Amino acid sequence: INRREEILQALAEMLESNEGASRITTAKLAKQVGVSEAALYRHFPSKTRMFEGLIEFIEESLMSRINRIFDEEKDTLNRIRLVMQLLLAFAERNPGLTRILSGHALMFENERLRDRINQLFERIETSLRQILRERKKSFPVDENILAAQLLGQVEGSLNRFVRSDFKYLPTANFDEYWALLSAQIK
Amino acid sequence: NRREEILQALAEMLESNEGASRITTAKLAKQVGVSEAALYRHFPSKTRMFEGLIEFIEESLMSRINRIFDEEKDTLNRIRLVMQLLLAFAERNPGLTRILSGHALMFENERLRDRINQLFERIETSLRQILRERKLREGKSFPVDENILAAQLLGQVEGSLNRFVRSDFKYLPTANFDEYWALLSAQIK
Amino acid sequence: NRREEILQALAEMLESNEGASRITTAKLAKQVGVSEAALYRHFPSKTRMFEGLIEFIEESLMSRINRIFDEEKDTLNRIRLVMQLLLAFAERNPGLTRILSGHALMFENERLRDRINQLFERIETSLRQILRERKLREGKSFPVDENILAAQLLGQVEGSLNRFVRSDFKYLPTANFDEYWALLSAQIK
Amino acid sequence: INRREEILQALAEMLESNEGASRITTAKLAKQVGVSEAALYRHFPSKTRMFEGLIEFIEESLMSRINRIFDEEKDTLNRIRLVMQLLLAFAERNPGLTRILSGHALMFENERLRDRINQLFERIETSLRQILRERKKSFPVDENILAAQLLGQVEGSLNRFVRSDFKYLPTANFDEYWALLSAQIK
Amino acid sequence: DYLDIPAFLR
Amino acid sequence: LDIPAFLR
Amino acid sequence: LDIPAFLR
Amino acid sequence: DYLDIPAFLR
DNA sequence: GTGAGTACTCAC
DNA sequence: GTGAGTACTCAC
Repeated sequence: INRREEILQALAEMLESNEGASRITTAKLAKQVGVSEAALYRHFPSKTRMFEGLIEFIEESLMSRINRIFDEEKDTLNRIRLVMQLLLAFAERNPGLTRILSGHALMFENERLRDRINQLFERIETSLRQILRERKKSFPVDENILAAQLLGQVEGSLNRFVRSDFKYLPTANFDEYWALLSAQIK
Repeated sequence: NRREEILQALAEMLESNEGASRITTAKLAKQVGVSEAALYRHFPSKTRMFEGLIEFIEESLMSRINRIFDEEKDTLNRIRLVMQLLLAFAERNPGLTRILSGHALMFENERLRDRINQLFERIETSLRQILRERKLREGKSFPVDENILAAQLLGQVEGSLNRFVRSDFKYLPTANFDEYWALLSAQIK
Repeated sequence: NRREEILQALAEMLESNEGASRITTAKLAKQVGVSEAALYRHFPSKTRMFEGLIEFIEESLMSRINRIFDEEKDTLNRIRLVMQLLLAFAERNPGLTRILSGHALMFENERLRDRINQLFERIETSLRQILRERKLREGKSFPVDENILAAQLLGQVEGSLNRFVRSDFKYLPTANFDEYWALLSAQIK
Repeated sequence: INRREEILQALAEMLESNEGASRITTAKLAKQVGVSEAALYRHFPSKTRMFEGLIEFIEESLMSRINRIFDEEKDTLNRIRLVMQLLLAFAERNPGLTRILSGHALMFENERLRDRINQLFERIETSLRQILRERKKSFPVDENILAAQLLGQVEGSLNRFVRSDFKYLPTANFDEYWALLSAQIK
Repeated sequence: DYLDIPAFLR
Repeated sequence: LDIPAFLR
Repeated sequence: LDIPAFLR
Repeated sequence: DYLDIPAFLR
């Protein structure tokens, strides 16, 4: 709530800087927070649980808004555009957390955390499929195939954002991408 | 001879479930069947070992991109063959795909990630050059700037590579490429 | 009032399977239901907490040894009652027996082990004094030196205490004391 | 065989000194051996395995000799005397290892090691029972009861040896103890 | 566009 | 004698 | 084109 | 007595 | 073989 | 909260 949040904010700050390209050790994290390593463990059982805190924010932030789009916006193409733009803009507004989404920051941590990220992408892909299936006019392509292509474009954009040290902005080319695609998926 | 046996071992480990974690010199030495000391008689560092694999990646992709440019003159066919090349190379080399996607390199000298970034730049400028020749060859361009299209195409490929790696190699990069191509072609042809 | 609640908590933990490992202040604080800080308002250290329990052990055993010496005048009966006392006290206080046997004290200030050694010396001299009065009271001594017999008797007791602790309290210290006594009596009476 | 043995000999040396009353850390052990902490781990997977090395010596040393007494010495009382004297003399000749036998040194290590020591005492008690049962003249006492009393005397002697900082020698009073007892178990 | 984009860092 | 148990 | 596999 | 008493330390 | 680390723990 | 630790690991 307070000290617990301070620690998570410190972790996200490091993920966002150059330090995010390397292991965030308890020693470096404690120094960023301005406390001893031991103090960290009064608020979290383990570093894995600190990352889980960030992952829970990503999950809830994204899925609550995707469900809202699904429930509140009526049109198929409109729904897809909003879900895509939400993902790209969320990443752009949260560079450090994108290093978690892309899996790079998690390489240093227990693999079950990458499993959790895989589960989130499957949830997003499921939403995409459901949105597409509700159009049934038919698509020039399988709904499962299109959903996978759409999320693939997002994943590649996130990867480019991270590997470029946040130079290649994920939203930059989305309008052109969507103009091209939407003219064909009718 | 022993140098390439070390590289072969590293690639085998990268390809297995081991590739999802740090590949230690102790583990590598064991996979090879020698002492760690022996390893360090052929390479000065782990980073130089990874550079050996990156060299194979660079030469494999760039040499074939040049071949495509030289053998095939149609713009859209050039694009299809380059995208197919990146996707199929990754599929045929799962472990090396962990290097391309950056995940296996997280444990190593950062200069290796810079090297992969440079490879992607060489690939992206290649796609840009291919796209730009359409205007002269066919008297037609594209509905968007060539720089944007090349970025979008390489991004699509990078997404396929990430999905391949995430899924522990279940989501094959070339899956449904024909359908993707048919839709892309309809968008830009 | 809170002081004795901390001692009660420590003894409960010593008595459970927890007693086979370090009993941390974090764990103790939790068992009590307060913060560690609260603990340190009643005791300056863990060692002083253990000293609280050792005090109960010392007073319990020594007061009763004196009672036996004062109420019972027969030498062999004195011996039987003192051995019975040490064995039954341990059985009735399993957790405190980990302190007597030294095992729970391995984690703590060494001065606590010195304190238990001093208690055993007070007990052993007591047995020696009891044995030595036989010559005047009955005009008879023993087939071995009183110093040797007292050491052997306390050693037998220490063995029972160790076995009790080793076995996670399955081997009760008083088990078959009558048979042991009958054999011992036949040896020295 | 060489470096592995050097480490075990260093551990037993520490167990035998004042350091044996406290945790033997990898830092102190390495310094005793004259190597880095990391070198220890080239010869053992864990500190628990170093202790297991000592325990294996105790087990084999004692049980091979107890079996030899059982098989080679014919008389009941003779067999008991030798097994008792073996245990006490082994302890006296190996003070550091007695801290393992008594369980005190093992308090700092994983509890499965104390389980192994319990298994050794049960093996010894079993030998004692078997020796006694073969006399059947009868004993003035149950064989199981006598065996437990005999081993109890040994255990108490070991405990006294350890807690006295090796001042109270385990063999010192054994002849008197055995003279007293043997006159009664006929 | 989706206006309500959460930002974790203050 | 009645042996005391510390655990009340 | 024949895609090369590094793993011989 | 049992003569062959093993000694671990040299 | 070893320096420098690694996440996590302890009593105070 | 924190100094000093704790067993064990890494690339070289």
